Amino acid sequence: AGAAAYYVGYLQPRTFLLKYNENGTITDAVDCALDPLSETKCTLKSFTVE
Amino acid sequence: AIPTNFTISVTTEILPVSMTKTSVDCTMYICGDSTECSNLLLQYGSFCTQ
Ligand SMILES: *[C@@H]1O[C@H](CO)[C@@H](O)[C@H](O)[C@H]1NC(C)=O
Repeated sequence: AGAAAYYVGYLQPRTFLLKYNENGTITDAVDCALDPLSETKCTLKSFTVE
Repeated sequence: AIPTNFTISVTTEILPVSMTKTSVDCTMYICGDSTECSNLLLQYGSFCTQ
């Protein structure tokens, strides 16, 4: 056999908060419903919380 | 007319200082526990952020 590896994950219905930069490429995302911090980011619609 | 005596009157006055703090969850108030409704509520998320 060769020397290649692959990984398999399963999509699930989730809410996400994506960030489109100036040039129009998604540079970052937040997984709403991952943890309380991401939950607050989801609720407040921001990637930073004071 | 000049007073010749006095009384020491104690008056009680009540002032409300605060009221019950309250918080509201849009998702479970409007779209109680159904995912189909909550998906439709994403486009109105800004309103809840208000
Ligand atoms: C965005 O594109 C411009 C050229 O069109 C380039 O100068 C700039 O470095 C790019 N910035 C990012 C964050 O990609």
